[PDB]
Amino acid sequence: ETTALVCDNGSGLVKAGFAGDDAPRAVFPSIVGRPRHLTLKYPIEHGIITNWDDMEKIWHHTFYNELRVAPEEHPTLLTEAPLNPKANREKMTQIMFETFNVPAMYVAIQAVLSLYASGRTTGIVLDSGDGVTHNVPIYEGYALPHAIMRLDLAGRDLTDYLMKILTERGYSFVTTAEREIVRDIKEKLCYVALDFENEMATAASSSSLEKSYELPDGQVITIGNERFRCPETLFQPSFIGMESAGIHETTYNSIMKCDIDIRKDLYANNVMSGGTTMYPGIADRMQKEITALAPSTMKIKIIAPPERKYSVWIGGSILASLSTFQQMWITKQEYDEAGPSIVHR
Amino acid sequence: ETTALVCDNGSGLVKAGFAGDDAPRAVFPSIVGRPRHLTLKYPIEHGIITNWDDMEKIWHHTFYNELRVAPEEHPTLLTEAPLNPKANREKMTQIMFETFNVPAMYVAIQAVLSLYASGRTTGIVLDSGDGVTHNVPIYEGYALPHAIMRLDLAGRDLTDYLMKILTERGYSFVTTAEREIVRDIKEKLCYVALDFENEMATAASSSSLEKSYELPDGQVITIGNERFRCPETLFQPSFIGMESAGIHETTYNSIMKCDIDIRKDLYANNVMSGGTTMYPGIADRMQKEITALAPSTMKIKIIAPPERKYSVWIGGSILASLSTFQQMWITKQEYDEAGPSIVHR
Ligand SMILES: Nc1ncnc2c1ncn2[C@@H]1O[C@H](COP(=O)(O)OP(=O)(O)NP(=O)(O)O)[C@@H](O)[C@H]1O
Ligand SMILES: Nc1ncnc2c1ncn2[C@@H]1O[C@H](COP(=O)(O)OP(=O)(O)NP(=O)(O)O)[C@@H](O)[C@H]1O
Ligand SMILES: C/C1=C/C(=O)O[C@@H]2C[C@@H](CC[C@H](C)/C=C\C=C\CC1)O[C@@](O)([C@@H]1CSC(=O)N1)C2
Ligand SMILES: C/C1=C/C(=O)O[C@@H]2C[C@@H](CC[C@H](C)/C=C\C=C\CC1)O[C@@](O)([C@@H]1CSC(=O)N1)C2
Ligand SMILES: [Ca+2]
Ligand SMILES: [Ca+2]
Ligand SMILES: [Ca+2]
Ligand SMILES: [Ca+2]
Repeated sequence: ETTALVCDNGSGLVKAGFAGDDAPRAVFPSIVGRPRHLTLKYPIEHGIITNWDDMEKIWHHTFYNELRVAPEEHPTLLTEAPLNPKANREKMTQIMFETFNVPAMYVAIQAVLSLYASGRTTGIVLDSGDGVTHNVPIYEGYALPHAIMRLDLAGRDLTDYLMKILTERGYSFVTTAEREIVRDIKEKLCYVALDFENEMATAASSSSLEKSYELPDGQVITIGNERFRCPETLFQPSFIGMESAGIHETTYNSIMKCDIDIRKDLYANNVMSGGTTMYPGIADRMQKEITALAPSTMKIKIIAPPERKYSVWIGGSILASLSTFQQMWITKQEYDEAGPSIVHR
Repeated sequence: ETTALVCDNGSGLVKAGFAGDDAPRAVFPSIVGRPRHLTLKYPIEHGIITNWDDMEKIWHHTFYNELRVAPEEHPTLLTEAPLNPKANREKMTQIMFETFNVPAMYVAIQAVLSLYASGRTTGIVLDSGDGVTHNVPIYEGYALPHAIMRLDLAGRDLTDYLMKILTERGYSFVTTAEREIVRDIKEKLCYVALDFENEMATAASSSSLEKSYELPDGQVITIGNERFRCPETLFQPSFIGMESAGIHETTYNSIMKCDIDIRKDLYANNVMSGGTTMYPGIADRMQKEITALAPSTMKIKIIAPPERKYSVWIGGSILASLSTFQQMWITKQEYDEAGPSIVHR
């Protein structure tokens, strides 16, 4: 009766802890600091692990520094982005079994876990983090891969934009340290307008939408239409020069690519996952926009769990603990025996 | 548990004492007197040791005459000017280990120690003494060498100028003894004008800025705009026929040569070191001038420690005593073993 580990590796944050817990004990940056003779590196670009040696370092820091546990004494549940290439998943397995000597392991799809966290086996998930946005449709637990929509625009991109659009008010946020200041602003004051034009007009004509922000040094600053113009990019990505359709449109597209029988259920089950879905008013805006694109008689529902910055991790805590999941693990025996081509079944 | 020595060799003064002390016990002229059959020699020109046999004499006078200690019984911390040539540093090491038989030693950068004395690991230092003026930017303890600005104009040059500009009032300061009298005037009455033209006008139209000076022989003399015209040379070196940009401009230039990420911090951390930064009102003038050249939204701060004539020495007292510095010493064993090429790492 040993304890299972759940480690959710995202582009910005690593979320880690023990299965069965309500929340992860460790939440820290997915970064590997390097010198010029910091110079940070984000090992995971757009939800995909791009540098493996750096990634080994984060896992090493997860077990020994953060969780303070022995890797070979706990079965480990890792998480991956939707449509992660085969070879990527095999490499994770190779590293855990050989370099960390884990007794058992399994790699789960992030969007699916989020759904599970909402108590659902079927629905369409909007998972938008720091590095990538996905629309993942799911039926009876299985993610339909031909219907998944990806969008390389998330929190970091929204932070970069807000830095830009604060410069036109006269402020000067350009450094990496100053960027973390803007990220805080984004997380504290930004919201999604129910109707952009109206909202731009309310900002143009009055000061009712202005808020004060106390900087580290003690000075206070004012921000206006930026509050909703920043997260608006989600609905209109051409603000930052991207022709990609908005999140609401890709949600519609994700649903239309699916079998007709399941769409009614998908529409009825729009779960939101990830930190970039935490903007106040994002739930009302998605309802509105989804209604416009859909047929008139469709019942639309957008589920937005309050703890949705950690829905994935939670999904894995719940899964790792389930009785029906224990059979699906990969023992070190199975791996050494069967090999990398066993993590597909 | 033997006591460590700290010896700061400057162009004008030698500052020496035991690590852990608040202030150095010995402060004396960096001069070697010679005859015509005095004729003084300053062994250190512009912060660089130029005559080694004379320099041996000052170190001999430091240990035996001034500090009254045995060189081979104390690890010795020497100081050097920014961008001191490799070969210069190797020669210091050779002399301490072979001629003074020191058990351990280390050579530190003056501007960096000053910073440490202010309780900072990062910032931009204005170190202006009797022979040289440097702008030294520093990040996480390391002095960025490509961003250091040098300026061969300090206290002695300001003293030579004041002797010149007192002649146009009718006084006759020309001899070496009389020069030390002018240096005293410079140190007692000179200040830096917040605005030169205004100040020249206040001197032209009234006598509110005049001060009396009691000479050695008992007679009193009056000095006016010279009080601020002398130190003004720092901000406008073309007063003494030098095309070099002023201290405020080189401070700006030193910052712009650095990586963009660190400039905000550099501006926020302008520490002043050396006797030529002791002019009353030099802190207000640097704030003013630095603001004009910088962007409008930049927070500028000029730190001016009251004990800043001995900031370097103090920096070394603090460093020599640190726990993390003990590993960085150079034992006589290491030197005799490894050789001169070990003092670079
Ligand atoms: N209240 C908030 N409002 C808006 N954005 C937020 C809020 N809280 C967190 N974020 C953003 O959420 C992002 C991190 O969330 P997370 O879902 O953990 O991303 P990730 O998993 O690290 N990377 P990815 O693989 O793209 O999910 C950052 O861009 C945060 O700034
Ligand atoms: N109150 C003062 N006002 C102006 N100048 C001063 C004052 N006190 C000392 N000085 C000058 O400070 C200089 C000596 O300071 P110091 O920083 O010890 O120079 P140094 O280290 O001997 N030579 P360097 O290697 O150039 O620093 C002399 O030119 C003094 O006249
Ligand atoms: C509370 C918090 C949340 C977070 O998500 O940080 C992550 C990680 C962070 C790493 C680089 C910074 C300097 C190091 C320190 C961080 C502490 C964690 C900060 O880079 C992000 O900020 C990026 C860049 S700017 C943005 O919008 N996303 C996301
Ligand atoms: C209190 C004091 C401070 C000092 O800094 O002296 C140093 C050393 C001094 C050496 C020559 C004189 C005669 C010898 C005696 C000195 C006693 C120390 C005098 O030559 C300076 O004066 C030069 C020349 S004139 C000037 O402006 N810098 C700087
Ligand atoms: Ca994620
Ligand atoms: Ca568009
Ligand atoms: Ca000096
Ligand atoms: Ca000039």
